[PDB]
Amino acid sequence: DLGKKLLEAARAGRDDEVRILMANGADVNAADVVGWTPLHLAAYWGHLEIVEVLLKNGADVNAYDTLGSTPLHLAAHFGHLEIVEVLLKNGADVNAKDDNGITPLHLAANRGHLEIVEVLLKYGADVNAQDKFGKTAFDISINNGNEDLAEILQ
Amino acid sequence: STEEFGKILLKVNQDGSRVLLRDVAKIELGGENYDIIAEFNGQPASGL
Repeated sequence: DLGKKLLEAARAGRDDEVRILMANGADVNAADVVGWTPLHLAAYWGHLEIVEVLLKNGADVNAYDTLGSTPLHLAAHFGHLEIVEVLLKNGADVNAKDDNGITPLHLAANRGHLEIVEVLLKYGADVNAQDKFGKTAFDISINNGNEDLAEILQ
Repeated sequence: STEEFGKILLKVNQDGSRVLLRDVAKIELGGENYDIIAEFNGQPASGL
């Protein structure tokens, strides 16, 4: 029950209510219907302060939904540079693959957040990493036509 | 966006070489018709 209030709080971005529900010992890895932890919702909507407060109380950094997408996927896809660095600092799997074999590097490369692409690479992201269709981050940059991104991946 | 229309895949060659829409055409936002051109005191303009 408390885990549901934490999901609602983490999404909306209530920095106070998250702390009060945590103090009463609410589940930090409380999954919703699709399998999203509060850390997923905080990473998606972009609530950096809540992402840290969750990880502080041992929030599962490599928790994955019913399709295998970690918060680092949602952070890297929606151009949340600060959240990506915080997640990677707390030991997030940089080569984390969903059911489709898609890594945070692909999602960063696809939307073209070059600041995040460099952080992922600097934390040891595999450029040669392929998806189910056999596509690298380099294949995306050429297809998309992003040539600023193409030189970074070589 | 012009990016997304540009990367439209028309076909793939026998050597795994892709032919995109931007490889056979220019992609840009442009008027439905270029028939009407208005000027206010010789200065580029539109109006209702």
